This record gives sequence, structure tokens and C-alpha cells, in this order.
Amino acid sequence: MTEYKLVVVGAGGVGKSALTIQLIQNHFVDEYDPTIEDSYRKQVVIDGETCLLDILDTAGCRTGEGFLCVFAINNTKSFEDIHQYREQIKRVKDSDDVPMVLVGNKCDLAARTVESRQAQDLARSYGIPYIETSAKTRQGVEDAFYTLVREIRQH
Ligand SMILES: Nc1nc2c(ncn2[C@@H]2O[C@H](COP(=O)(O)OP(=O)(O)NP(=O)(O)O)[C@@H](O)[C@H]2O)c(=O)[nH]1
Ligand SMILES: [Mg+2]
Repeated sequence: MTEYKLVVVGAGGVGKSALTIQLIQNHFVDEYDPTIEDSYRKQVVIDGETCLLDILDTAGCRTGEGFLCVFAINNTKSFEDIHQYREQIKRVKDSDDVPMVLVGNKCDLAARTVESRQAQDLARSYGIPYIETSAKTRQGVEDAFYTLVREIRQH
């Protein structure tokens, strides 16, 4: 079977761990336990293909096959600093064509300081898809992770 190595990156507190745990455990973590380094695995079916998701949850290397670049829509600075994570990845992989998805998390909150059109423009300049998610309501979570898997497939 095929295994997909996915790496979730982004600033602190944007919800990387809540996202990974919502996908894997179908459970929203209310608390904020800072991550130093964590790894999760789960067999899922994607487009009729049984595959193993291996997800590295990082704190706010070269083995990552795809990357979720996460900011929070109510955290302007986390969006302003996403370019640092993209460029870090681009450095390590030594490729301008790295499977990647731009994720705007916490889309259930009404305190939105990052406009969707702004994130769409950024994603477009990166040549990657933009997906808004909520680890709480599960909106867009499957969309984000599975879209990243499909981006790995096209590569
Ligand atoms: N309402 C809402 N709250 C969220 C969402 N995602 C995360 N949170 C909340 O925001 C906080 C941050 O969660 P967390 O996932 O740990 O962030 P993180 O990016 O992994 N932090 P670190 O880099 O420190 O490991 C938590 O209290 C969590 O409950 C979301 O989609 N909606
Ligand atoms: Mg975390």
C-alpha cells in the first residue's frame, strides 16, 4: 500500500495539533498543550485507495512528502509569518514544486482579521490551493488533508 508523509507547520497556537487530532481522533481538543514534537498514524480510504497517513505535528525534516502550512484567520501575525515556513521547506527540499496546501484554521470564529481574498492571493502566488478549516466543527479538515494527499499524487 501507499503511505503519505504529511507535515503540519505554522505559527504557535494556530491549531496544528487540533487539526491533526480532529482528523485522526474525530475529537476537538479544547486545551492548548504546546507541541514540541509529535507523530500520528492512521489508515484511511482516499478515493477508493486504502493508504496510511503518517502525520508529523511540529512545534510552532527532509522526509516530508507534503506540507500543510497553517495560519489562523483570527491571528494576523500567523498569516504574515507563513512565508517563513514556506521558504524553510523550499530550502530543505531544494525544490520549487513541493506538495503544499495553505490552511486558514479557526474559521468558526467571528474575529476574522485575515480576509479570505488575501489568503487566496498568497496561495495563488505560491501555486498551491487554499482551504479554510475549523478543528472544532470539522469544516474543511478532510478537505485540507485529502487535498494535500492528492497534491502528492499529482507530483
Ligand atoms: N475555535 C477553534 N479553536 C481552535 C481551533 N483550532 C484550535 N483551536 C484552539 O486554539 C488553541 C490552539 O490549539 P493547538 O492546536 O494546540 O495549536 P498549535 O498550533 O498546535 N500550537 P503549538 O505550535 O504550540 O503546538 C487551542 O486552545 C484550541 O482549542 C479551531 O479550529 N477553532
Ligand atoms: Mg501543537
